[PDB]
Amino acid sequence: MSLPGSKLEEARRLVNEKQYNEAEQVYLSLLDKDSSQSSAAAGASVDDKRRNEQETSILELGQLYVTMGAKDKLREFIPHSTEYMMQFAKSKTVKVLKTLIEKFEQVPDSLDDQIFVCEKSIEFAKREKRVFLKHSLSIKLATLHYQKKQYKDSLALINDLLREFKKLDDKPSLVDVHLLESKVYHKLRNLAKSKASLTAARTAANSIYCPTQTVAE
Amino acid sequence: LKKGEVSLGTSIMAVTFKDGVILGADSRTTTGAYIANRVTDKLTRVHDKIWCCRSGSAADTQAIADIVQYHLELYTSQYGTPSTETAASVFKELCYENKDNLTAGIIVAGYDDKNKGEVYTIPLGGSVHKLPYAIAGSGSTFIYGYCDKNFRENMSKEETVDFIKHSLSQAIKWDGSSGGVIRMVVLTAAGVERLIFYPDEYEQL
Amino acid sequence: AGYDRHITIFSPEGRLYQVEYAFKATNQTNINSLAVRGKDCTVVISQKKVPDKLLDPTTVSYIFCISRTIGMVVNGPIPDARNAALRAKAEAAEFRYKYGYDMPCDVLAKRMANLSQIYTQRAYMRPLGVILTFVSVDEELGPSIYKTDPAGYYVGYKATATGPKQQEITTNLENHFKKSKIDHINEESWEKVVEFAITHMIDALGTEFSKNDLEVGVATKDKFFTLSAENIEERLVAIAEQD
Amino acid sequence: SDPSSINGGIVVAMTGKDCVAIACDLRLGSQSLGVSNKFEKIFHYGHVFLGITGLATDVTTLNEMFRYKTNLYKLKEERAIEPETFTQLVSSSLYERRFGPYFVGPVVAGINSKSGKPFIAGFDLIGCIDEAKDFIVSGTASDQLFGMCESLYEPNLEPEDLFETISQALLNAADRDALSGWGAVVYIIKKDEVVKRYLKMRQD
Amino acid sequence: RDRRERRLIFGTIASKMSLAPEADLDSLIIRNDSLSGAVIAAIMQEAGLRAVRKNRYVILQSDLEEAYATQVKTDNTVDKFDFYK
Amino acid sequence: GTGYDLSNSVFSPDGRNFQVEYAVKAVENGTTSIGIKCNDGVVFAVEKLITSKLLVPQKNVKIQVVDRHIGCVYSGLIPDGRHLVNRGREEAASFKKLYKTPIPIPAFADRLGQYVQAHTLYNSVRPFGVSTIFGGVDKNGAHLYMLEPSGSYWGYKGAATGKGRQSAKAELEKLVDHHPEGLSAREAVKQAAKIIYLAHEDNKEKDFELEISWCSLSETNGLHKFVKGDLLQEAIDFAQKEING
Amino acid sequence: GSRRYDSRTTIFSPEGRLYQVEYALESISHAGTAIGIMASDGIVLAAERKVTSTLLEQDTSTEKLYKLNDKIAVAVAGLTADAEILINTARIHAQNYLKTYNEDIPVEILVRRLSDIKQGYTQHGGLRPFGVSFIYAGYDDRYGYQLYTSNPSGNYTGWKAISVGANTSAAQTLLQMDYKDDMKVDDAIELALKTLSKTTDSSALTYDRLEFATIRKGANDGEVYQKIFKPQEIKDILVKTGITK
Amino acid sequence: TTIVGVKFNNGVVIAADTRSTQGPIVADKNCAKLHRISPKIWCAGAGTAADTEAVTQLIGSNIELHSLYTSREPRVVSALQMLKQHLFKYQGHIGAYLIVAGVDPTGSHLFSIHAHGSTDVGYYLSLGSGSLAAMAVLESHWKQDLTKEEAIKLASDAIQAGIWNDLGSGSNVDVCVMEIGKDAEYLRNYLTPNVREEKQKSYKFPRGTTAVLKESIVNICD
Amino acid sequence: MTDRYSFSLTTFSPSGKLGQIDYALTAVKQGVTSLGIKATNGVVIATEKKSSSPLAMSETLSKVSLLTPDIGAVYSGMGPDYRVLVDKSRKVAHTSYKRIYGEYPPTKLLVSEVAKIMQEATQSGGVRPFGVSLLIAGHDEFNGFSLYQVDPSGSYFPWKATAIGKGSVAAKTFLEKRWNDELELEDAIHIALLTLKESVEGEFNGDTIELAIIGDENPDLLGYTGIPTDKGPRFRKLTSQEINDRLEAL
Repeated sequence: MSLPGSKLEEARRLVNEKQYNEAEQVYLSLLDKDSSQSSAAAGASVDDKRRNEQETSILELGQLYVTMGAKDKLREFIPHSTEYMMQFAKSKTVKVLKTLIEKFEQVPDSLDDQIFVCEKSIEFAKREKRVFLKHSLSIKLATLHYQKKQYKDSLALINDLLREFKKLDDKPSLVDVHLLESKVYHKLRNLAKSKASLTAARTAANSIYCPTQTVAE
Repeated sequence: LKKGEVSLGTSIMAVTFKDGVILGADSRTTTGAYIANRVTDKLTRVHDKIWCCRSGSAADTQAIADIVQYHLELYTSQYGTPSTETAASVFKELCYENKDNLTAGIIVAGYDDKNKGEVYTIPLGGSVHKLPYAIAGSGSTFIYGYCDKNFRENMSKEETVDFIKHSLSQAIKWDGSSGGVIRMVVLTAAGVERLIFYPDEYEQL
Repeated sequence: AGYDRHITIFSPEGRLYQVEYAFKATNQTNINSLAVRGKDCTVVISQKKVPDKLLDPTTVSYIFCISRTIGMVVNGPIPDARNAALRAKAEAAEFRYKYGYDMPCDVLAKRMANLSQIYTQRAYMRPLGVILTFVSVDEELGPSIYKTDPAGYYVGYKATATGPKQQEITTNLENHFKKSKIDHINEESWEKVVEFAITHMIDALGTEFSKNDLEVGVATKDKFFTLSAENIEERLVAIAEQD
Repeated sequence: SDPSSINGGIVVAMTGKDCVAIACDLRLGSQSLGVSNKFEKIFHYGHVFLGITGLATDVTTLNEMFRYKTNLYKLKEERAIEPETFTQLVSSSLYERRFGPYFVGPVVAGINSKSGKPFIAGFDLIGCIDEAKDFIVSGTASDQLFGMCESLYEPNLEPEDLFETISQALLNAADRDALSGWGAVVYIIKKDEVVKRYLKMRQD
Repeated sequence: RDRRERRLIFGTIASKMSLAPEADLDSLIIRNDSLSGAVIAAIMQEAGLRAVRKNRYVILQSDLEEAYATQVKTDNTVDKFDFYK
Repeated sequence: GTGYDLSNSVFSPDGRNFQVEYAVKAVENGTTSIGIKCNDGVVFAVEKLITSKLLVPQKNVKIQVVDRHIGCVYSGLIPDGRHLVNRGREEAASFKKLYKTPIPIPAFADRLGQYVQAHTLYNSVRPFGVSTIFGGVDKNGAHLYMLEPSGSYWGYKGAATGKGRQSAKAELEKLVDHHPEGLSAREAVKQAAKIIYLAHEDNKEKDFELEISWCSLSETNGLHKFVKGDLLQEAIDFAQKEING
Repeated sequence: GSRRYDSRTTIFSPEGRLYQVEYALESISHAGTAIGIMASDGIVLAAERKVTSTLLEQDTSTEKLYKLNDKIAVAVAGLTADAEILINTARIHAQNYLKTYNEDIPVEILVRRLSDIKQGYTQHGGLRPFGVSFIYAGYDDRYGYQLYTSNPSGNYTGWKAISVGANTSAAQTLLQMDYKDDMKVDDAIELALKTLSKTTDSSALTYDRLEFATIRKGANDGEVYQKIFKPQEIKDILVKTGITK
Repeated sequence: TTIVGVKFNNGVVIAADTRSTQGPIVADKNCAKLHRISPKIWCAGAGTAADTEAVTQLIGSNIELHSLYTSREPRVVSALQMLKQHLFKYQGHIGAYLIVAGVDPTGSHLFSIHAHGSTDVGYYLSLGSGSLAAMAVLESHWKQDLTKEEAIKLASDAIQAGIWNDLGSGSNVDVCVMEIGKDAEYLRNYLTPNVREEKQKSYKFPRGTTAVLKESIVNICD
Repeated sequence: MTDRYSFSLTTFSPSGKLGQIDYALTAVKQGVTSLGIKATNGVVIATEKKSSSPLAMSETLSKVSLLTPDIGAVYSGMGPDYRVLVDKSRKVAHTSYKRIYGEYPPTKLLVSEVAKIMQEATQSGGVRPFGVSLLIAGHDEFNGFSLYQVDPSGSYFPWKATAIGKGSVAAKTFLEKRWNDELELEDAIHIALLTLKESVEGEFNGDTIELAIIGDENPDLLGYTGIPTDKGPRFRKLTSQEINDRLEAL
């Protein structure tokens, strides 16, 4: 009712309790309702505190569209919310997008779903230029080309990154691009250039601290 | 008294009952013919319990009397509240050098647990004195002799309010420079009370 | 030449020798205190030592009344303690003269610190190394404690103390503030809050006292008072009945 | 009456469409006895003019005080100044000394160099703030020009049409007053260049 | 010593000691910077002796923070780091 | 050198500069002057050491009584003690000017401590090297405050200075158990001569002279009196009555 | 204290001169090299910068070289903050001249007036002067162009080619033998660029470390024109003069 | 000069005409008599409008600097003693009746300022030459528990009574609404009681009706 | 009677610089790390707040104050040395063109007048200099945004992206590596977090790291619905939660 968390946590358990459609109609009604603060992420209501709860509702859409195979509709939901994330504080733009892929890459999805929405961030990168977010998505974009078994497009993205890495450091992102580059040259039967990729990755590992998931791989 | 400031005094008075003192005044603000402020309340607060009437210069009682509050916090805040004569003597000093420019009389009636309701009245000349009760102002000219005849020493609560209300009623009706509603204040050990009287009350007595 | 024992110049270590001796020993008085904040009120407790039979306990105090809502906590040399006290009381009345409201914590703490920072500019006049802590209860924001350091450092403090045992009481209070995730004490009934702060004080000391051996005061809403000899003794006896 | 009115003369200023018209007379003297036929009230530094009306003690001598802080603005900022910005220094200088204030109301007229919006300014001798979109004048004969441009000026007039309006109103206003007359010079304020045109009027 | 280096020694000597699962050094790991192996080796000493005084078998998280005062800062004269106070 | 002797504008590790410590030795080398705080009033004591028969008794009085309601006495250096007297009596005259009331003892104490703390801040200003003992009667009751040469002052039921400061106050605590509030202060006047007589054992050189200037809560009620005539020799003979030799 | 730590460096030192003037020459040596040149068609004024980085932004570009008037410029060698006090101070005295005679002031009037400002600190007041050396460049209707150079000691001498900062005697030697009575704007710049390359330890000469503002006679008209060249125009000077690095 | 104000429960509203009259002839048809101390406090005054900014701009800027000084909110009563002691130093030789109203951390306040050193308070306040015309209307229709919409029509009709009954008022009316919860609302040209139409016969002076002697261009820069 | 010491500060050592200034940079290296950048789409002023006690609340401490709505400022080293400057700057700016004109002078010449007083503290007898260096950004009229570094001498430093404080040499090179024609407002925040936060250690939260942006004008900061002749207070500071939200984007 008044508290937006009452209609949220109750609808969160409706997934296993009844079905997907029972909990889906609740989130559609919570979109245009329960104004909070700051700017309007819905456009019919202002979202500041509910934006964290609205992200949870978007994560609940990952239980429906991704499992059933409706991601073609979810693929168009991200650019709809992209224009909304350009109104309020932009700190949530990268934070929400970072949590979308984790649920998106679990189910054995289709390559066209992520490629099309990743190009939308590339098309949006012309007006608003973000070198940190575009290169972060390019790491997972080249991973799709690894499953696509096309190494020509995956190398072109890395070559543009390695050219900028000579004048930069990007130590957390420098190990990841070399870690994925080793997967490209290994399936091509190369024991030399593939080994040189992990060689430069271990150099930056001794300077700063890389995360456990990166050091393990 | 200078140009641009409203003349204080007119109808004012205070009476010391058994233990305490009751200040009173009417509500009017006039420069020569008009009423600028009809809610006017004439009071001066140097302390929670100790109050003072607002007389003489209007600009001085809203500034110099607040300057006395400045000098009062260099003593009271360090130790404690002094007697009534201590705070009333500052009115004599600040008006002594400005006597050739700022001319303001002040009637000081305080409350204390020992000296009780002793009143210290300072005329326009800027001299401190000691009187049990005093009445001043240009609008109270009618009630001067009225309070000096039937007055009784150490009245009760309601009898003192009536003694002041019956007196202030003559200055409101029979004067054109004094009028409005009577706003009193109760000074005693029980606390500080505020009362207001309607024109239909003191008119019929 | 180069020594700060008379004049004041920048040392090769980047730290003034006067600032050192001011920060080193503030405990030459050999006294401790504590300051905590309740919900709508503020409770301060200071140790008191009376090494004579001829001393009037009502005269000796480290807590002076500034405004009606404002207390103060001072530790250091006695003659230099009243130098900042007489100035703060004179500056507290200047707020009403200029404004006519009650002195907020963000002003009185800033004025005394800025006045102490001018002493860094003036080489002839001596600064004060006395601990200055201004405690009061704000109307809008509630309780607030700002400790003014002799070098000009002042910031928000949920709790503060003096002496070498300041860090010992801080450890016990940090664990209680971490679980509750609140800076002040949400518990009402300040009469029981005074006994709550004594418990943390006994852990650092380990002994009891009399009614005149402890300087204790409570800053309430729109009022500040000082506990008398009977009010202090009542709390030291009543704390033994509970725990 | 007014000690600064012993000399006489006024400064008329108007506001057109992308143009500003401001003018004064050449008359200077003492009471009914004239002295200077070459005297010019309008002073210019930057892109904005400055008119001045009153006693030469506060006209020509204080002119060094205007350019005192103006040149410091020019030697430091090395840029232009908005008419609203320079007008505050005018008003503030008059209210520094309330007992001794200067009796010359200036006239300020110019075109904005940033947004390109014509604006006029300038105050009276006490420094009272008067800013409108039509005309701001000063002096003893300024009472005439208050009603002259009401039946003459029209919103959004060309610089040539505005030139004929301010000229015809000033020539007849000087004939009616003993403190104004003896020629009228008119300046046409444009975005960059300013055109000067001398006019002929009744001599005596 | 970085956070990755100090963590390896924490699980070394504490492997032979029975430790409660609710006790963790994350409070002392984040705040501490630029220390040596002596401070780490005494974590098993002072916190171990703290359990001896109270006759405690394991070592809780509270005793880890209580010993933090004597463990790291060895200066008993005046406070520490008087620069910015 | 160390900087504490030449400059008082620096900070000592013990909180008290060596220059301030030198002021303590100057006061202890003076003449012992005690004080009395009891229920009937506040009694002072002063002694004048006789260097030669050329000195005239009952002339030099180190007790400086501000008006009739506040007494004061100093020790050590004469000029530093009388410098505060001119300032203390000037602020008392300025007090009665503004407030037209007599000044209480606690209001008198803050004016003294402000001069000491201000002179220690400026390196060019020489601080006070003397101790101040002052008291009297106010609208409240008996109060006795002693101003140390460092500037620290607080509530004192007894005062001492000169030789055996803490030794002379030992007899004051003996009267606390006998009289809890002090009761009669008239007998304390005779006890004052006995306490000063205690310091006469080691300090005996030449003839001694004792003077007493007191004030009472009951008898005077704010007035001022002086011990003379029979009361002068009665207190002196009491101190010699215990030990005749 | 207030004496032993005061050595009175403003009076006569045992060397027979002022230490504050002698040691200020080293501060001038560490200061950027500013070489003034007075040509036939104008006055060439160049200056260096302190620690030019890649992200250092040049917009106003005036640090050690300012402009007092359209016909009069000024250059300083030393700490920039010390000069900024007297940069606008000479303008205040210049604007007072406008209030006085309502015309343009010759440079020779303001040269000696500012010399007594720093000299007055040594004369009285117990203050200290500035170690910044001044370079004056102006125009006149009698002497034509005027180029002067001051020093913290108060000396002023006319110089057609002057060099301050590091390698003072080294830069003036190359300009002395290469001097010519007839030099235009382009002739004086090519001689200054070759000299500044040997003053510092950097590689050749670039536009970022070169602070250059000069004056000519007229632009559209034939008199009264001066402009401070932007750093974008300084890069084009290297192309016009034929010297790249 | 007619200025009024109304203090309702949720805040205080003030209004001032845009017509300024200096002397027997109108000096300015369109101006702003409502000045600003802090963003939440708007001020008004009678007489010369420049005399107010010769004071308020000095104190109001300090109050805005006092906002970050206390780091909480600007205060209404902080502008009283500053304005009262300022007129006391100069002995109030400039006759003006100021009106200061705003919202402090305590609430809404409407204060009055007299010529010399005197300050008052009231629920509704009108000062200036046209005060007597507007004050009489405020005495007619009033009651307890006033709202925003009720306070607008009360203050608007008060100025209209002053515009019609006094020659020193006219042009339009600028109503400034100050709410406790929200920020201040300033509506310029809220009413249009005075509308001047175009003249009948258009008078256009043709080009060439003057006498031109010389011509030149004023120097700007090279 | 006060101020009897007329003699100046320490005279010239056998160096060529001033020893009072050389020791002043020691407190800067031992102070907080501050930086600044001009992206022309915004100005982000970020610094660190040192908390040496768990009982000290950082809500009262603000290292970035507001002299004028379009000008931000940040300091390093000694904290209270900047607090007294704010009290002096706002009073000198009051006597500055704020009273003279209808607008305050731009950041270029406004800081030069304030920094001129800092140099007077290094000269006149009896006053002593500070140990602090100030990074003062701002928005001018014709030149748009601005950034300037102020030494205790007071010479203006028209930089683009610079950093001071502890580890300034290592943190300055990182700013020189990332540059282009025109940056953005959000990019300057993420670059500062990958520089300021990763340079120091022990404070991972947003209460101990103060960040503010310039160029963003919210309609609620004006306080009036009247005619907006000017945009407004472009200075904006992130709250406690908004700073930690910037950390989750990297």
